[PDB]
Amino acid sequence: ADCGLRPLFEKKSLEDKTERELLESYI
Amino acid sequence: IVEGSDAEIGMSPWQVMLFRKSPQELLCGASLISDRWVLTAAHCLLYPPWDKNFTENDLLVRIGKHSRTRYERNIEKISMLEKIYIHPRYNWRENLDRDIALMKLKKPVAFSDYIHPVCLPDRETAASLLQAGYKGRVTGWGNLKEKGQPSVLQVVNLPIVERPVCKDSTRIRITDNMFCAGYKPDEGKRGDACEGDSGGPFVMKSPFNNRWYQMGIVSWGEGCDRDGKYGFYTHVFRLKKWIQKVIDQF
Amino acid sequence: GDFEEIPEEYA
Ligand SMILES: N=C(N)Nc1ccc(C[C@H](NC(=O)CSc2ccc(Cl)cc2)C(N)=O)cc1
Repeated sequence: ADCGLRPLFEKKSLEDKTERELLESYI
Repeated sequence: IVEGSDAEIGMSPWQVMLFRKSPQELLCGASLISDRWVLTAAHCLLYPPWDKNFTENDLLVRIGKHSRTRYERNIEKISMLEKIYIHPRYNWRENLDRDIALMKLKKPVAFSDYIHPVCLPDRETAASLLQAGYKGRVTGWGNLKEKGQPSVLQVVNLPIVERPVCKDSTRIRITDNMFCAGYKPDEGKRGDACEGDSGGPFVMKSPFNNRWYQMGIVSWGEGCDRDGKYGFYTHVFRLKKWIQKVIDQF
Repeated sequence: GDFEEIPEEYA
């Protein structure tokens, strides 16, 4: 449903300080 | 959490603190998976070798927290437990195999900017993200090492480690229901969960649908952030059938 | 007394 979508981040299209580190590791 | 950093506000809205009623203290971490269900590690509630066997009335769940010790008025929500469900094959006698437990809340918690559930992985998401090198995120209010306690929730990103390396790092028997994560000595970077972080979530953000999934539960480790050692996590997807069975039945 | 007391409504 709406699980895993954070109100203060994904919901308003804002990224947290280190989530990019995770994305970059998913090669 | 060792070698981590302060979490941002609302960064891990599924984070749950398992709080002991008396004496009032941090017992473990946990995660919110729905308005009435909380996921944690079985050893947080049951570990006979240490005379640990908590019942519903012994603890409370605190949701929406950031500060470790302060009562966050108008932000956090405290819930009582209706029932605890420990995996019937949880191996507390040996290696903590199947280290998983569910807690049903007496009343549904209201979601907010600070309280929101995490997703549980499907077979495909698990197969795609559970690969050596891929990083997950661990959060908790546990020890900063073998020192003191943090003022606020800590976070650290760690890479999943190859199974042979996990196995060769310890004398404990590793099973398919566990995976390990952490940096290798040659990688330089550090980080690990520590005392008090047990039961908390190891999450990954799917690059396919941009949703956060809980792939593991902080289970066990030998020391914290030691070179050549790795933290071990309960493989959530491998135990999802049990999770679904419990929720469907109760 | 490491933690701040919580409302009595949750002892
Ligand atoms: N508090 C003390 N003075 N000593 C002490 C406390 C706990 C243990 C149990 C042992 N845990 C640890 O050594 C560190 S906690 C920990 C738990 C999970 C993960 Cl993924 C990483 C670190 C484990 N088997 O997980 C052993 C000794």
